[PDB]
Amino acid sequence: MREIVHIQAGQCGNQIGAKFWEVISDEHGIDPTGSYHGDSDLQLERINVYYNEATGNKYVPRAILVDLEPGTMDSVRSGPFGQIFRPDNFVFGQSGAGNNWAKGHYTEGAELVDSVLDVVRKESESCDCLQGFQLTHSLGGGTGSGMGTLLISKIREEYPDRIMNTFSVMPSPKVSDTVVEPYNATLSVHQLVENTDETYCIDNEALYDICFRTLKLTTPTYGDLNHLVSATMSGVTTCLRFPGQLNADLRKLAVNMVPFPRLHFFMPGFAPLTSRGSQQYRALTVPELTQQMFDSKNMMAACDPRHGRYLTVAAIFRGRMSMKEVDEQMLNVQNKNSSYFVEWIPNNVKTAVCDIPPRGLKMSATFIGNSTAIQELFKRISEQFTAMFRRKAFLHWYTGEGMDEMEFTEAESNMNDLVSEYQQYQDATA
Amino acid sequence: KREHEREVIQKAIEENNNFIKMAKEKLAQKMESNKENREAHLAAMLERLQEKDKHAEEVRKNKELKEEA
Ligand SMILES: CC[C@H](C)[C@@H]([C@@H](CC(=O)N1CCC[C@H]1[C@H](OC)[C@@H](C)C(=O)N[C@H](C)[C@@H](O)c1ccccc1)OC)N(C)C(=O)[C@@H](NC(=O)[C@@H](NC)C(C)C)C(C)C
Ligand SMILES: Nc1nc2c(ncn2[C@@H]2O[C@H](COP(=O)(O)OP(=O)(O)O)[C@@H](O)[C@H]2O)c(=O)[nH]1
Ligand SMILES: [Mg+2]
Repeated sequence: MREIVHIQAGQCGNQIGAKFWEVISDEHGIDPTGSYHGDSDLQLERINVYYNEATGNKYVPRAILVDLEPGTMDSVRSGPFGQIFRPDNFVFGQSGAGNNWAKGHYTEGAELVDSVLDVVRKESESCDCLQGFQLTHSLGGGTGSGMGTLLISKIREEYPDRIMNTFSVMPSPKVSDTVVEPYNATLSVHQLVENTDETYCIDNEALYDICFRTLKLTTPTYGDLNHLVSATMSGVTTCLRFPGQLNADLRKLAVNMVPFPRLHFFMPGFAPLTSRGSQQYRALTVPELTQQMFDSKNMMAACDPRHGRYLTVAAIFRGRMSMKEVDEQMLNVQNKNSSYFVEWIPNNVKTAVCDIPPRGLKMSATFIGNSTAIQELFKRISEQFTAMFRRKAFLHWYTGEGMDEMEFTEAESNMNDLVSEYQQYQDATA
Repeated sequence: KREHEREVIQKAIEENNNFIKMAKEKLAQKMESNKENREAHLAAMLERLQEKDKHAEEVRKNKELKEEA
């Protein structure tokens, strides 16, 4: 009974957050009404990590839904799994954040944040032994990015010894034409470097390219993008949710994955890559899972892992398979590409196997990499940031909310420092 | 960080208030200046017309003076 409290903020945050709860509710045999109807005891053994129990043996997600406008949450409450959420855990404003980090962090979000913290507190108080928090949000908008990071900082102040974990969706001009997203994202990364323990870098650039190139979807939708995100979120939380040895709680994961406190940005990967309703009939072999899960084309961050080195890796295999073959194949990846794993962290790849496959697959594998190649992502954002900032373009939207240019300069400098620190360990020898 | 957050939102308020204040003062200045200028232009016009009236009085005074002689 090591509870996690889940928060989802802004449009993107609530969209992928709601999909996460649909996907893992089905895995745990919980229906849209909160009733359990599964066939395995494995489903319920750690159900309390993400669910509260009610009377009638109802299971309620330990989830808080936040937004500065009502639209997406109205959508969620009218979705399939809308009823499953605790009605008092819907916390929303009317003003919106207008894709503006300053509105989310300093003005509009500040008016709403105490209400949110009140709900967070009610959930935390109910916990036998709270582990920490997970937040879903995008970095490119205003609410998830600005108010999301505001929340992270306030939660850290009230719960300074708990783990803070985020699923953070990075903007890409391949998916959004909103010009200020690199500003919002850079301001947010500055916050994440300081205040989270673990951040999964979910890159819309990678998501779009997987859909277009690999899944051959000529007009990718957010539904298609979020299908990849919810598969990934299911895979990377598997060790938290089912009986197991490795990375079985947020703190043990962090101690295995984070060798230096600022370098806590992870590149997730998944195999097999599927589109919604592709419904494929051949299971992958263990060698296939292993090859594909490490492939650049299967990464959810648009970074070439061959351009960097792995500091640490977690791999999670799901389904009925030979654990002997899993061990053999995992050893083969490392022994065949040993130069890509830093030699000064011995045995830095850990493997978990869970018997329960995700819905629709017999076999799957999820990859979590702490790779120095993630610098490519931050460099991409930094270049977009500087192209505008050198001319102070669009800054009036932010200074109108009380921000000074100095705050932008500090955020930029901190992210460029982060990039340089990755490069440092990339070039480091034993 | 909390002190900074407070400073940012008070800065936003102060700048909004100062904008209103200066708009308000600029307008009152402009309206007063316009009022005084237009009134001065009318006053000058009337002043000239009143000098015509005076002149006309002299003309008739002049005629009366000429008459008995
Ligand atoms: C590549 C950028 C996104 C992904 C696509 C997508 C938006 C979308 O999926 N949208 C707009 C909310 C509705 C949603 C979809 O309908 C189209 C529904 C079916 C959906 O996927 N709904 C999912 C299941 C739902 O959970 C959901 C998720 C997020 C938001 C709302 C609802 O429509 C093709 N967009 C804007 C586009 O393709 C637009 N094109 C562009 O913006 C181009 N630049 C002009 C580039 C960036 C691609 C065209 C519409 C002009
Ligand atoms: N992958 C994904 N990205 C999204 C979704 N909705 C919005 N985004 C992205 O999130 C960014 C805009 O932030 P959004 O969450 O809409 O703003 P907020 O409501 O102010 O937090 C852009 O980069 C969008 O492409 C979604 O459902 N899925
Ligand atoms: Mg939006």
